[PDB]
Amino acid sequence: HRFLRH
Repeated sequence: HRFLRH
């Protein structure tokens, strides 16, 4: 996973 809230 690597879903950066941005």
